[PDB]
Amino acid sequence: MMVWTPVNNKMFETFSYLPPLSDEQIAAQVDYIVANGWIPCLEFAESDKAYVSNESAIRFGSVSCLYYDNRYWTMWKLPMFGCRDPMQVLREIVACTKAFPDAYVRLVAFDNQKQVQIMGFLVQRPKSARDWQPANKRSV
Amino acid sequence: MMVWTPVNNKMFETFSYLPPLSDEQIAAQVDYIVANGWIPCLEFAESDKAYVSNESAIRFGSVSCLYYDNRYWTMWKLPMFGCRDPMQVLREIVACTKAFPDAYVRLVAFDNQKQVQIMGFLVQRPKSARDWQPANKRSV
Amino acid sequence: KAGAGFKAGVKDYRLTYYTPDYVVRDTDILAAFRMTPQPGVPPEECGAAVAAESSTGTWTTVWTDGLTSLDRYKGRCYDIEPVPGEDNQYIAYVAYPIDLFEEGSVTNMFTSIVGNVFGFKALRALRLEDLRIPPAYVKTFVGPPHGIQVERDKLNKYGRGLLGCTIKPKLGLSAKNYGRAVYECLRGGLDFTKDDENVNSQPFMRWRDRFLFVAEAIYKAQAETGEVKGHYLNATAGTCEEMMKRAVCAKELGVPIIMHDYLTGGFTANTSLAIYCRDNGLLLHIHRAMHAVIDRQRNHGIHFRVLAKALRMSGGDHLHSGTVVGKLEGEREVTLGFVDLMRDDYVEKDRSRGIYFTQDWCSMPGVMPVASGGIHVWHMPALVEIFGDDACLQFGGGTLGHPWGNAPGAAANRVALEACTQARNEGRDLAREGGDVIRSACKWSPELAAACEVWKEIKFEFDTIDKL
Amino acid sequence: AGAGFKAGVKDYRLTYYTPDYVVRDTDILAAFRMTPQPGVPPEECGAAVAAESSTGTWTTVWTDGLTSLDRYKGRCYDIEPVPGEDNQYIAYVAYPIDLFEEGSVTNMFTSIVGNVFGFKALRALRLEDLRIPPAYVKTFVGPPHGIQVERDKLNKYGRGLLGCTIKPKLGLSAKNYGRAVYECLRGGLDFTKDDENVNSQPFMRWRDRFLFVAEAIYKAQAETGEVKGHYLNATAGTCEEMMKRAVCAKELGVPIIMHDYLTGGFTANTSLAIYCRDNGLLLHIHRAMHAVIDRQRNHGIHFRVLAKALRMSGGDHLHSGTVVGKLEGEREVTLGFVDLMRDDYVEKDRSRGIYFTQDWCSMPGVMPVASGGIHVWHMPALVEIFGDDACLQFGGGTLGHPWGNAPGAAANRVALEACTQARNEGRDLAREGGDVIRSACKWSPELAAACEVWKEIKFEFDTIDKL
Ligand SMILES: O=C(O)[C@@](O)(COP(=O)(O)O)[C@H](O)[C@H](O)COP(=O)(O)O
Ligand SMILES: O=C(O)[C@@](O)(COP(=O)(O)O)[C@H](O)[C@H](O)COP(=O)(O)O
Ligand SMILES: [Mg+2]
Ligand SMILES: [Mg+2]
Repeated sequence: MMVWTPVNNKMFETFSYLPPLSDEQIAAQVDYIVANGWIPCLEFAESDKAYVSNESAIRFGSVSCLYYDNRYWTMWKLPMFGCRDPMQVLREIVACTKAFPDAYVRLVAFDNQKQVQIMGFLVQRPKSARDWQPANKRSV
Repeated sequence: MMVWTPVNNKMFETFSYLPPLSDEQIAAQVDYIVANGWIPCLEFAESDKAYVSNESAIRFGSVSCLYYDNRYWTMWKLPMFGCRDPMQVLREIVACTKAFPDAYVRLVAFDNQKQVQIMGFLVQRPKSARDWQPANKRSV
Repeated sequence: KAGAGFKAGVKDYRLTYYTPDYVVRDTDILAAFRMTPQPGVPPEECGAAVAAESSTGTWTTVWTDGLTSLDRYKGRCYDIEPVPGEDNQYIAYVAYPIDLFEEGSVTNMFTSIVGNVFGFKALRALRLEDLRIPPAYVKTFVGPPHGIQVERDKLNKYGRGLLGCTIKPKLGLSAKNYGRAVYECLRGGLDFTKDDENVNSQPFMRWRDRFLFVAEAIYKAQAETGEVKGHYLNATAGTCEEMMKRAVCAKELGVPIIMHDYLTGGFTANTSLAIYCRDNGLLLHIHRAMHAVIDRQRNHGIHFRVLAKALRMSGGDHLHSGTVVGKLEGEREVTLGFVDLMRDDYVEKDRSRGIYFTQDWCSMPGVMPVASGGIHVWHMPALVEIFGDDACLQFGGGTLGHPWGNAPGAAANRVALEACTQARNEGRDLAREGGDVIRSACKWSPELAAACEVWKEIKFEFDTIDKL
Repeated sequence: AGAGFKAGVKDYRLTYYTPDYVVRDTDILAAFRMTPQPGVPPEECGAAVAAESSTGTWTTVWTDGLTSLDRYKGRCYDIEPVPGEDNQYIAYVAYPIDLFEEGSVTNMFTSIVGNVFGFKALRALRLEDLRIPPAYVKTFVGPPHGIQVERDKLNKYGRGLLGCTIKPKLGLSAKNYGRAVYECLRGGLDFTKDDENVNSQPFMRWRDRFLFVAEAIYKAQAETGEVKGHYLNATAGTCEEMMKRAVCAKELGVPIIMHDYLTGGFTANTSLAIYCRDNGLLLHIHRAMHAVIDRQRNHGIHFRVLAKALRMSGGDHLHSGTVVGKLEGEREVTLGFVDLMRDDYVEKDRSRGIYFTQDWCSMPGVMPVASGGIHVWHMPALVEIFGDDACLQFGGGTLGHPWGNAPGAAANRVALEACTQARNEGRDLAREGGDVIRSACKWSPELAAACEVWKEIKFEFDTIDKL
């Protein structure tokens, strides 16, 4: 039996348990978003604002239930309303990551009917990050 | 259509809706007591304490639920423990009614297994009472 | 070396949960399940699955069993008996250690015993027929607010069954008309009247308005007759907060009794209400609305006797028991059986009455059975013969359906009851002389005579679904 | 003179059978699968059901004259024959909105299923569906949060959520419970949960459990960087005990609690749902005891009705069955009530057991929870059946993994994401499910180990609850 390492094994929600997504797999997800008429959008954050925290709760009474800091990230430009071209999305991913090379960047998509994010996955992790493991080192 | 009269039509629980019990019917109820091995007992009360009332509730907070004055009557001597002779019971009815000719008197019987009164009915009402109706005048 | 260790994978439930050589402990909760296995599934495996999934096991082997003692906590199917006349029906007996249950929580007991097992694909039908509630578990419950003896002592009523009556129409009456009907019913000779089970608080009649008018009716009828009167005001509500506001209002009005639909309101809310009633002196009448959704069919569900035991534990001074002869189903033998389970302190096993286990209530108060539904004056002899004095007989339509009105209708039922009670006390056989007792009473009771005329030919006789 | 009072019995049909009645948009409608006793006409039986579940009794009462029965009476307005049955009918009853107490599921059930199922005149009765009109739906607070809000609070999007029931059901100490929870959550599961029957017992008192579970939740969350939760059971014997447990969860800052709505009861459940709304707690609803009521086709109440009732009383999650697991759940019927609990508007569709078009008038959707005897090989079918808006739970499927809880969680999380990825890429899970899982096994030792253990395990039996 292999042991799942509890050290430097941070995840990033949807698809983080699969091997790193290839450009092709990412493009496929983008085609999925556009084909379904959803609204693509990019969000980013510096390292200290990447994972949920409880900092603000110091100002709270007994109302911390389901409150966490760092869930909100910074929006890159605006949601791509009316986008029907996967290429425009790939272009923005390049622009965003180029502008913030040391920040975490994630691609999301919105459904305005249910009014909720219907997809999301990390597309960039800073190079200096040492809190995660490659697919083959998640268990020892 | 006959109308049930609300005026001077006081009742007295078990058997008060039947025609007045004859001495023969009363004796039969006594045999019933002895045959079942229950404990006969007589109780009496003056007219003013014959029916339930709320007088004591004046001393209460919001706790009058199921509290009523005059449920308890006065015990004639003691319950006839070990009585297996109905004549004995009938003699005490005569003695009690003789001692308190103007009082309400009821015959009851106790069951010591379930520890509760298991029967009872009125055997005397003062001749001065004008708050009740004969069988044929309960409805007009 | 190497003792028993963790082995991942699926194995038959019976290997761990079918223990035919287990000797039941006196503190164990026992269950009798009428089980119908799917074709190809061994009865032993079916029973074991039931015992496992209602106690400690799941579909595959988990390593955590090793941290504790499965022998100590596991539920056990210790006996399986084929059902006579049934080719694919069995009575599976399961024993549950007392440690598996939260003290005083009927909700928890049901959650384990009937929580998920009724939906297993491996079985086609399943019915909980009985439960042996050991004294050790019975004692963890507050139980009924008062009980039969205490109720009679508070009402100062003895020597005859009590008489009730559901106001009608079920819904649609205003608060004042409700009180009007209530007053006319009570003043005629009925001890109680009551809100229909579905009368809570609605546009046509808000609850507090009803409570106030009913209080006036109760006190007027009591002053007029000289006998203690009551009307079960419904506390059943959508939330516990609303339920309590209603019980509090009844307390503040000084009235004697309220009611609650324990199954539709729920055990958690009912237990809380019963405790409140115990602490504030309110009698609590329990209506079994929805019970037939669960206890009607012989092949699947929960027999009413179990639902009755559950209520006795949760708390209730009254509990509808059926009438046998009325508009709703209630087979005689089955009924006499759970009536004993409801009122008595000790009831010995008796399969001829559906009593699968000897039940020791260890002094928990008895619950007053309430016979109600489609009964009238002619049924009186049978009702008294069936239930005896410790029961409340209710005539809704049987009172508000009288040609002369509520008061005369009430008097007719009170007369019929006392006539039958007197006849029994005199040694007469109500099963054979009932009709003559009623006819004799008609000679001096025009109220009863009118009632007898209207309903003389009305009977309810149909094939029984809930057969032993 | 005019209509007067005539004492005596008369057929229910004379007042309660109205085949020409035009239902109003505010009427609550019920569809009853009715089996009359021989000699009892279907219309009379349907009339009796309508009468005794609304305003009438067995004999004529003079009080009807004080009010208006035309305005309040329930009406059997239609009797439909049942194909393949010559003594079973679907009786439709219309109930005026005035008959119900606002926001009270308890009251709605008390009328519609209170006494009619026990009538001698009928042999069997089953409530198949209920049309809850928008005007009545609006009287309910409803679920504390709902699918969209829940996802927004957890910050989880793009895949089904993953849960797991701790095992053994009973018998574990409070600390061991927290131990198993931490190991489960740290491996990839979003949630873990108290078994439905885990409340407070000698082997583990609730407050001890809540505390250790909190440590486990926070440790797993810090380790993974993903929001974690464990449904702490608030189900209790009394409302006072129920609230004490909800309050403790609030004080610990944990995200979610659970309640067994049927064994605890609608009155208690509604109170708890309201508490959760005012305090920001997610509420997972377990349907313990539902099969006692909804298993048989001829008698009882179909789960779809029990689901609508829960959505009204309030619940963020509600178990929906798995279809392919150890517990029964026919596919078409399940797809039907999943839409009824999640969507805003559901068109009538008898092929899925939907007897009435249901308009929820913006009441929040309830997250369906597929749980019970499922493992990694079932993932393709589960994702295909439920889609992303559901929580798939693996209890034995996690704590039964040969390498432990963390690896077991990893296997399920991997299987879920692999299938989710596949679907989005355009692959057909129904046909390529096996290949998707086998491909993931190549780079996931945890998944491979899980696949080898349960490869031959399937649950396929004759369905009892058929349309
Ligand atoms: O709604 C009704 O039908 C009743 O008010 C009786 O009315 P009637 O007196 O007019 O018949 C009672 O609730 C039933 O007796 C309940 O059934 P059970 O006692 O079987 O639980
Ligand atoms: O007790 C159990 O069996 C479970 O914890 C599942 O365990 P596993 O994960 O080990 O199977 C769930 O409560 C059932 O899923 C309930 O049934 P449903 O979802 O049909 O209401
Ligand atoms: Mg009723
Ligand atoms: Mg469970």
